Amino acid sequence: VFTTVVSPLKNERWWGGVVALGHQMPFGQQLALQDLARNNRNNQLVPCMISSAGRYIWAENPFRFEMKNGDLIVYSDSEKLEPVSAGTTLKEAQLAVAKKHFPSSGQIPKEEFFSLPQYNTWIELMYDQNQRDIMQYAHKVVENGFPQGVFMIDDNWQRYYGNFDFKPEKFPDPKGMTDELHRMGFKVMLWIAPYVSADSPEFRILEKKGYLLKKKDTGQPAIIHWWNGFSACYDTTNPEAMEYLKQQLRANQEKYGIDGFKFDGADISYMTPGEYDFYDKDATPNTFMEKWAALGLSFPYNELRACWKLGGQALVQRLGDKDYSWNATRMLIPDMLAAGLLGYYYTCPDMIGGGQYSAFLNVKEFDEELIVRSCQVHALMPMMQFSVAPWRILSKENADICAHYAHLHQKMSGYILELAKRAAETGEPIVRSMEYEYPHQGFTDCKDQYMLGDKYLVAPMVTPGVKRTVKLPKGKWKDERGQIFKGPKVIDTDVPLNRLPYYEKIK
Amino acid sequence: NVFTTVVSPLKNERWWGGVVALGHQMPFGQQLALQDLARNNRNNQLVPCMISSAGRYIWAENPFRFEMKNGDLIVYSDSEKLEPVSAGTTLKEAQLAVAKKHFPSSGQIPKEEFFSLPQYNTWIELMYDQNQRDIMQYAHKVVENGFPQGVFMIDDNWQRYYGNFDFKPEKFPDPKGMTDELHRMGFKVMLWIAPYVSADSPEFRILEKKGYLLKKKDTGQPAIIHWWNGFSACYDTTNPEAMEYLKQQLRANQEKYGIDGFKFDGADISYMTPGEYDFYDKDATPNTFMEKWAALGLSFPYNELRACWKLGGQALVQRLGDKDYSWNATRMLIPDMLAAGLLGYYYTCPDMIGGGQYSAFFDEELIVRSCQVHALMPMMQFSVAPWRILSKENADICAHYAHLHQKMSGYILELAKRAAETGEPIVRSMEYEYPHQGFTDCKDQYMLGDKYLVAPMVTPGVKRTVKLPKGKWKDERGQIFKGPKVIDTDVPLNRLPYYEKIK
Repeated sequence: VFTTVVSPLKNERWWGGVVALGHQMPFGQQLALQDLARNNRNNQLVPCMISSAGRYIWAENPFRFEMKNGDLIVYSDSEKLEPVSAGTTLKEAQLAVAKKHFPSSGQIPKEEFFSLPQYNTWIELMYDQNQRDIMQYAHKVVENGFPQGVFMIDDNWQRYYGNFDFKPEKFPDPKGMTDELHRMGFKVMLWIAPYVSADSPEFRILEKKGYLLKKKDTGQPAIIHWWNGFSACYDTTNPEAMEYLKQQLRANQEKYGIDGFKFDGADISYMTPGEYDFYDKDATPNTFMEKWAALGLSFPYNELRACWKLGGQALVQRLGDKDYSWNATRMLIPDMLAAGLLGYYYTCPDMIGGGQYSAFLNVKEFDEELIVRSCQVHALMPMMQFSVAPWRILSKENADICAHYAHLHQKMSGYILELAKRAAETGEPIVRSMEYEYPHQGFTDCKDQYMLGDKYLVAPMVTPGVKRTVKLPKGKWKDERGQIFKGPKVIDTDVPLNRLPYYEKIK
Repeated sequence: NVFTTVVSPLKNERWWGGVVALGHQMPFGQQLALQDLARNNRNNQLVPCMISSAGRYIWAENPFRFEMKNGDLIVYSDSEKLEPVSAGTTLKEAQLAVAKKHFPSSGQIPKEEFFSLPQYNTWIELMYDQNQRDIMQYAHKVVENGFPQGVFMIDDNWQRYYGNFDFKPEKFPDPKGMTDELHRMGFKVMLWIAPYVSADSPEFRILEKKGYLLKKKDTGQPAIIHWWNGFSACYDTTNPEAMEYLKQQLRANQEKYGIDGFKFDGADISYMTPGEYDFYDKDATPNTFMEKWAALGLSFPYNELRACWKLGGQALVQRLGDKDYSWNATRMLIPDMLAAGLLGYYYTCPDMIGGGQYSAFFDEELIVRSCQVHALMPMMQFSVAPWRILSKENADICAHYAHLHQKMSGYILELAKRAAETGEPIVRSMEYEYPHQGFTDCKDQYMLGDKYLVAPMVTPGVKRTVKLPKGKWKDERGQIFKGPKVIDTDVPLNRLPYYEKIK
């Protein structure tokens, strides 16, 4: 175990490792041990640590890290690891490691991702994915003046896991439903995973072809316990398995008219390293998680959530579904900022109000502020995902508020699209921490405001009430109202429910 | 302890019992490899019962191991020390003692249409692709080609997936109407089911919540069984509420779709590893589980099963494992069918015709001779389509024999009530009806009741040995004989040899 105690420099704080831990970033002085080989925490992983003092670590292989007594300690069995002086800022260190170790492809996903909101049927239809309600939802989007965008039909549309046809008892005419949504100006995407019903026609076919993931000491297909139950699994190291699976999906796209797929669930968190006979003998569970994600390169409409490396790449990267609570709402920015720093620039900031359906089931009188404040966050991010039906849970007033912010995102999208090409080519995030853009200027822990590009500072409401701190750095700052300021100084502002604070830099 | 019991044979004494799949290797030679009732059912039924031709028997409440070494029957039980019992001096006498004592008959039977009618299984024809269209094509071709109507047993893959008991609607546009249609044509319909549940299915989660799945011990988590179709979670059959629920699962199917009963297939203890599981019943073994999947059939008068432990005397249709397409396998039907009888599974379906393994599908004689065997058994199952694989001539031959079974059914129905009340098999070994008279390994002829001796063709050609015992014997042609003597006969393809006892 090639240990490397990294004592910090002056003021030096550390980011990196698990994208789910963006909210706990930069790291405090005591941090529990993190094993990249075992837990992705229902999110993304990269073997990268970056500091505000212009240093970084990169590993070819997963490792363990922790903070003890201010020190960053790092344990790898495969290699002994050293930091790198690349400048003197967080920004400088991020661009060195990126350009060197996860250079951007020079390409992006579809531009519709950034322009349009995403509407996930998870919170509303849950498992009862059926044509009827999909069209009810799709119309109510329009009727309530929300923009059309990517309609992401979630789990339980397919007959069973491994099958890529619709349940016909739920979809009397899915080809026509797709046309209908296309005429209404939407895009459509389907939820998929490497899991396969273990007793299915498809299972045996794949098992014959050795396309399933195989258990070591048994040569048998590996049966994975995951959030839905136990399934056989596609070996994502097997290229012919992925070749076949690719054509599986294309056939769906012709047959039904689907634009792309949501790739969810290559969690290494379910896998136990070493137990598997991967097709690739130099492959880890991490490799497999990377290979499920790589599959999305072959589809310009794609979104995923589990990933290892694949920094700089044209991959929509969703933040893991979280909870209907303020604490969780506050984690959107910090978690998202990290995603960018660690390669995954194009980022959907999770679902609106919570990606957990059970919170919205059995509900009568909601906390309507949280929904709206949560909306505001998304407005000035690369993408914006809803799931719950504002029109159903909110007041008509509050719905329209959200519908403003959807149109405000859509207004902003020209600039977001611009930034994404700068991300894909330079390797600058779209959404940047304050310490990123303004290093050593006391914005190191600043976890409740961020830069959209290097132009707009955004300090949305992340708590109940109608007041807010804002640290402005040096420069001339015009809020959305139009009122000019200049920093460095720390203003208080009046934030009504239908106010998102953001400040254009005007020289 | 391993409570071992070396059981020396008496004079000339031969032994039956244990595994119904081993009926063909019965009675047992001097060397039989070790047989563990706790582990392998051999794709068929199991009973803790051994019977001898010298009027002796063994019974165990629990599984055991047995084997033949050097003439001796050796017996290994962890739970109990085991000993034989003098019940008369014949095989017949010993069978009726153990039956009346340890698996007495219920006094009831399954539906009478089982015995009257042939069964038509769609596995060989449709296989995995079970669909309304081809079911109706097959059903008509039965009729068109002059074969009789009977129980239409739609086999695996009609259901949306494992655990679900609705049809695939992409295959069944109107399954309720298809049921009526088949009822109007004078058929009955039965559906294939198993305790296996897709491990990732809605139903899996529902059951998982209710603790209705079979639970692994060390994890209290669903037990995931690797079986012939793949890996599935499983219904805990020892959980009575689970089975309560499952019963209503099926009844709902019967109203909704119009189904008369179900084929219960796959409680194999062969898949389970004893001890690893938290059964609901804490006293339960894998064997218990296997018994409880089968007990489920009591609740539906249209039922057929294949995996089972105990449940002797009971109104349960019992099938033989899906055999091979060869003569080798054809020869085992009779002695396997006889072994069912002895062991309490009186009402018995004889495997499939031609082979219950679809991959094999012509040698048209084998099919027709295989048909002839079934003709004079309690039931008769086809699967492969004679009209497709045979000459029209040979099809008609089979169609006669189906009509001959149907003719004979009055007597078979009579015998089933004698079985359900006395505990005498419908189909009886020669040694059963005529003990000590050198019919001990008679494996190519049997008694239908105590009336008709049946010596069907068991090999290619057109000649056949027949041991007649004492008594007056009229063949089907009408020509009278008397034994004990050993006749030859001319058996053309369209001849089933059988001899009525006329005094």
